[PDB]
Amino acid sequence: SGRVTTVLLPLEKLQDESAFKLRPEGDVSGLATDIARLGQLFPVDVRPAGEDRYQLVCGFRRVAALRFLKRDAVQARIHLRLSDEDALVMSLAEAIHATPVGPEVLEAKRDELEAQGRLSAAVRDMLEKALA
Amino acid sequence: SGRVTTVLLPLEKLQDESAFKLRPEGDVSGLATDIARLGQLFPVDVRPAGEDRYQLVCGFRRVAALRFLKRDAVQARIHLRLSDEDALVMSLAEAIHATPVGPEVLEAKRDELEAQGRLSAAVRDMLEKALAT
Ligand SMILES: Nc1ccn([C@@H]2O[C@H](COP(=O)(O)OP(=O)(O)OP(=O)(O)O)[C@@H](O)[C@H]2O)c(=O)n1
Ligand SMILES: Nc1ccn([C@@H]2O[C@H](COP(=O)(O)OP(=O)(O)OP(=O)(O)O)[C@@H](O)[C@H]2O)c(=O)n1
Ligand SMILES: [Mg+2]
Ligand SMILES: [Mg+2]
Repeated sequence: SGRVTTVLLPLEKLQDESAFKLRPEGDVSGLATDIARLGQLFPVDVRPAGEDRYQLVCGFRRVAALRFLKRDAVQARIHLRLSDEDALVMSLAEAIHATPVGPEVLEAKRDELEAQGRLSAAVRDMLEKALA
Repeated sequence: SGRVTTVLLPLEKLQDESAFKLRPEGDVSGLATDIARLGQLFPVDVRPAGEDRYQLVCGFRRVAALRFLKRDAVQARIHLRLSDEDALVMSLAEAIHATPVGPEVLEAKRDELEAQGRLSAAVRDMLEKALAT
């Protein structure tokens, strides 16, 4: 039972518009380096725009990072029967309902990972560049 | 059919542990009200953790909210071949790399939707409460 399906979406099928974008992508070189390194960890959200084409609802920075890497596809969830109003609500939902993990929590986590012997070079790098 | 798959996962199939949790869930009242009204919009992330059981990697607040709705299940991505280190990385990924949308952006969106005649009462109320103190 599905209205949502996840696919490896060719970027040529994504409409070249940005109605649901909330903010400029900005510099995505750091996000792109992380995606080249680890893969794209979280799929973006799109809806059909007829014509075997799709409109981006969430994920502008991730898509911008994949274009920086000169990739031709993005992992995407396709939402069926997503109205204009419900796509607007979706585009805002992480912004409104996510609780950020503050730097105090990240520092305490780093210290605990160290006490546990779980601080790999790559995780140390990540946490310290975020805590800089 | 690759290395991740999405399921409606019974909550009783999560291990009773919190190895990858970063912070207390806190009051999930408002998140639960939103999920009751709109559905769970984004799936949580898990990995297999024994026979027919799973370990939560991302999504402790959504799981708490669903348990604060007395629901039987959570929408979940099951990650295969997710090592201990790669799960730690994934549990930190949104925290480190997600750029917040600040309230200045939310107010400017509220104002633009109004100016456009596109501001429904529902979205007005959502933006105004996010912009509440
Ligand atoms: N290797 C990585 C590193 C990060 N992420 C994800 O990239 C997202 C970046 O979040 P955000 O700053 O909100 O960017 P987008 O959602 O892509 O862009 P927008 O919010 O503007 O639509 C985070 O969810 C993070 O988990 C990812 O998919 N793969
Ligand atoms: N109706 C709603 C409203 C919110 N969300 C999601 O709930 C998540 C809340 O994020 P966060 O504060 O980080 O909580 P969790 O990820 O669930 O918990 P944790 O970060 O501690 O693992 C956001 O991604 C938001 O999009 C959702 O799925 N359905
Ligand atoms: Mg985002
Ligand atoms: Mg989270």
